[PDB]
Amino acid sequence: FNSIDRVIFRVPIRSEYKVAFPHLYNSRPRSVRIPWYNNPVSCIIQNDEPALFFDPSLNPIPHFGDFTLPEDFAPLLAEEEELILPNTKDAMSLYHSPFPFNRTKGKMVRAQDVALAKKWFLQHPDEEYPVKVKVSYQKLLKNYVLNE
Amino acid sequence: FTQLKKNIPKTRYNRDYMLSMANIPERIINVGVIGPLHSGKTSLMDLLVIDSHKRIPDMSKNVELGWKPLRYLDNLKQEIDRGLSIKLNGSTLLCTDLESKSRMINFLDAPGHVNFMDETAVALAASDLVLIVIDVVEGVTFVVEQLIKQSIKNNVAMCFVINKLDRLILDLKLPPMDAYLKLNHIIANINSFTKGNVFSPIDNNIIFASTKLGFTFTIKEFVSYYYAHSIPSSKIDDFTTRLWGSVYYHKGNFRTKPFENVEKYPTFVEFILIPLYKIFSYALSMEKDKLKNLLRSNFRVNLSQEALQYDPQPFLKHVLQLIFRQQTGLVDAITRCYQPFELFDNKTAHLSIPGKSTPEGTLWAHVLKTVDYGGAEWSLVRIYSGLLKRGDTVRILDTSQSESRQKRQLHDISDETPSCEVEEIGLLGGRYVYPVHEAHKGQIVLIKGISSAYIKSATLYSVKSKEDMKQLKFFKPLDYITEAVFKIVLQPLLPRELPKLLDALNKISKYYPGVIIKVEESGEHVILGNGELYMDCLLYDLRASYAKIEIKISDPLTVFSESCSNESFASIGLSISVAAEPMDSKMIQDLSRNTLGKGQNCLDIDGIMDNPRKLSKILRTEYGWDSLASRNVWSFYNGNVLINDTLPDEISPELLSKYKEQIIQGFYWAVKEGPLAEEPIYGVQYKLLSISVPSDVNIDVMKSQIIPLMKKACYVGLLTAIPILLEPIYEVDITVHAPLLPIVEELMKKRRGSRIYKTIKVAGTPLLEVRGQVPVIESAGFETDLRLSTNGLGMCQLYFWHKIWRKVPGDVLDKDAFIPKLKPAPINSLSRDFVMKTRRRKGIGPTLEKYISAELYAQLREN
Ligand SMILES: Nc1nc2c(ncn2[C@@H]2O[C@H](COP(=O)(O)OP(=O)(O)OP(=O)(O)O)[C@@H](O)[C@H]2O)c(=O)[nH]1
Ligand SMILES: [Mg+2]
Repeated sequence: FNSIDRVIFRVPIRSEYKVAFPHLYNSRPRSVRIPWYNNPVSCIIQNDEPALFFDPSLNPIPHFGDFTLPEDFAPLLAEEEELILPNTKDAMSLYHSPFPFNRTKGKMVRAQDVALAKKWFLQHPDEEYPVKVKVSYQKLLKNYVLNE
Repeated sequence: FTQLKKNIPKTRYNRDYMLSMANIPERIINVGVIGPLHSGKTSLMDLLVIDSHKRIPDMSKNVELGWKPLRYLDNLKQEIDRGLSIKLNGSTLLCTDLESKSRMINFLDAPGHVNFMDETAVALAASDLVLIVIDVVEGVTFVVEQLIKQSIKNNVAMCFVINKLDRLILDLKLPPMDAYLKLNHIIANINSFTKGNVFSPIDNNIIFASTKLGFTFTIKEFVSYYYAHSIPSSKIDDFTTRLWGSVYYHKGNFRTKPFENVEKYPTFVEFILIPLYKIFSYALSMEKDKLKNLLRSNFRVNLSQEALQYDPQPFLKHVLQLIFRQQTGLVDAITRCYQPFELFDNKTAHLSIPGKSTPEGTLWAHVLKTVDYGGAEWSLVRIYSGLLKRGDTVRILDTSQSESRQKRQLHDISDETPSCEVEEIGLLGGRYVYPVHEAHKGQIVLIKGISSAYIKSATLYSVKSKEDMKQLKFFKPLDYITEAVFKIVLQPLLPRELPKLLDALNKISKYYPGVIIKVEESGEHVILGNGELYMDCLLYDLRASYAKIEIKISDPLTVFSESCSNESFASIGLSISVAAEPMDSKMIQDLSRNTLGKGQNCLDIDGIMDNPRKLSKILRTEYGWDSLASRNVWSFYNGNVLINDTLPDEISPELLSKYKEQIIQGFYWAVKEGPLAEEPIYGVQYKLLSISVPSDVNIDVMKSQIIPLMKKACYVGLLTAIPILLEPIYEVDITVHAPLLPIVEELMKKRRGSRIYKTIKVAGTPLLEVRGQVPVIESAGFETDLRLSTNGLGMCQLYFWHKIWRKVPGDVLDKDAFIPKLKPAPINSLSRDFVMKTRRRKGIGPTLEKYISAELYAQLREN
């Protein structure tokens, strides 16, 4: 057997490393599920103050007639003036919601529909989206100091 | 006969038409889709696969509505559970540009994870043009930075698709003006790495996309759909070129600076972005009655009645797919941005040797990769000459022997030993393989009969004439971008079933090209991969498929490199004397980059001995070598040089010439297996001081003694110095939200020898991008630490394509090193611990005593 005289010990293999890399980290049992590796770091801004706006949380972006066309030429949707309808913010928040609340059989989103949804996952802080944004920072910044 | 072909989905176009394209070599384009992890390339091929096929069996679930992607190219069970491309897949499709000319274009979908870099290296070796898919949010990160450089490094054309545009509108909720600024900064960074070539939307170089919502477009495509029929046919070309940059439009005019009293919106945001932003906004937020009219009035888009019932996200992917239609702007960018004349001749020279085109009768092909489909082994092969007929017995030569066979070919200018029969020829379809009778020049296909005469890659050809056989060239073995540094040793649980493990290990050596698997002469078998994911994936394949046995493996380990940190003493039948000193720091890097010198005054390492005049010039001018040493260089090997520092009136240079080849061969054996723990030597400058020339013997036996003695001679030179142990260093690319940087730093301190280097703010996003390096031995579970510590708001990947070797802390000859038996060794003992433990696996501390006679060893101890 590979004795203690052969093995190089440098870091302890935490229990979470076995649910992440089963076959590599000596999980052994054949009947262990190989899991979803990860998902791209999501940055969904539900800025909460009306048009779209640059959120102050975001880093800045570095920077900032010889030929003519008909005078009536216009972009594709210049006829419609407003980029943002009154219920766009709610529809976008509803778009990022989970399986139950994100679906409508084609009907228009209403400010009441998101209000009940927002109250719902606020009352269940175990899943969904209440941990996201500032809540996660408060939880994660403290929970690391408490563990170590 | 149809056989099992009855199940493959039919293509809207007749496949026989597509096959007819291959008759004209100028009508085939080999495109490989590459990019960082989870950028969109697997979901991008979905579009093309869907647009090319009439109906997909076993579908009709949430994929039809777009709730979950149809991972058509990621079919392996491990690929489905993990959610990422693992092995290179592809699809041969007939595509048409905006000028109605059609091509057969061979797509290869490469994995984005850093661990599978060996796969994209196969794609780069196969592709003529590469589609680099990048996530808008992360932008031009290190992984795409090295992909740009690596594409330019090879000879592949490039067009950029900048994916996940939905993130800006919905996730970041950026306004169109600020959104365009982000898109411009991304393109800005692209050009900083593309050297002379300028990439821009108006040059059909850059494609926009949101593969999740089913659309990829280009400015040319956009104007062709909804603006071309509103302006004079002559003005269309001038109009597109004004849709990017500081160009503003008002009531029919174009001026560089903004109009004083109108909204100061450039053309791109006014004619493209704000249309996009408000077909996003209106689809999610506007009444279906008013919306259906706008789509009909502005886009000539009719909304079916069932569509008005769709859930929002399926509705969004539906309307967008109605507008942007079959990615044709993408295929235009590919066909326009190629120009084969310059590249193909250059690409073939780099993948092999420079020379004259092969005779049109002789068959010549690049078998790139071994992959198993339906259990049986296949071979990804791209044809360069001749015509591949089914059943044509063909001669296969493993790319390892290519170096030996090419010089032996030139020797024969001053019968082939391996051959076999090709049984089947197939095209890639992602989820299927389409059987084909013949492969034409420029096709990349699947081959079945040839996978038993090579391990990792080979060179296919047919003899044809006797005199054409003096002309052909052999493909150089591929340059997998990263070196294998993750070391795992394993043994079967029951020793009787070890042959079953041996046969399965051979299959992984074929299936995983990045892996390096060897058995040490002492006993157990080692697996060399690049990262945790690479190892965990091959083990499952080894455990749950190819062997199906209980296996026992070790903790994560590494391959070390041993070198010196001082010049050493001279020191010394016959005997020879060499001294070793550390190589120049700048020179070590350059050789790690396979180039010697800098500033357009450099020589590629492959022909470094072949060009003696420039070698001497560059060595003296660029590195500062004195006159005599520059000419006297003999060999280069894995970051080490063997120079000739003997005096001409001690051994005649005539006598030294005949023995010089054996002296090199001994220098080679020493660098392969160093003294302390038999690890490869790195970054050492071996000066050959003097040798003995005893006469009165036969040269053939004398030549046999110099090699082993020169091997042993090099060992004392490194041991007489200050011999050190060098360990590889993983580099780490962390993308993490900005206020979450503290947990990154603390986790970084807990890992030894791990520090943060450059820290770049990602523009327009809250997340920061931090580049760092971590020792490979201390890298175990670091990615999994960071993800859970950050709840997913942090993420990192570890690569080793730069070849960083640091000194393992502490002295390594120090016998009195406290090494705990149950807890990790203290810092000052790491060198001694690592070398002794590595030695125990190899067998049998390390000292100079064994190599020097006891009397001479005593005389040196007193002096
Ligand atoms: N917002 C958005 N998300 C996308 C888009 N395309 C893909 N995704 C998401 O990102 C994940 C990546 O999908 P893939 O196409 O398999 O990415 P990939 O580059 O092939 O993955 P690797 O090859 O392992 O790097 C998917 O599961 C989607 O959920 C896109 O266009 N927009
Ligand atoms: Mg994938």
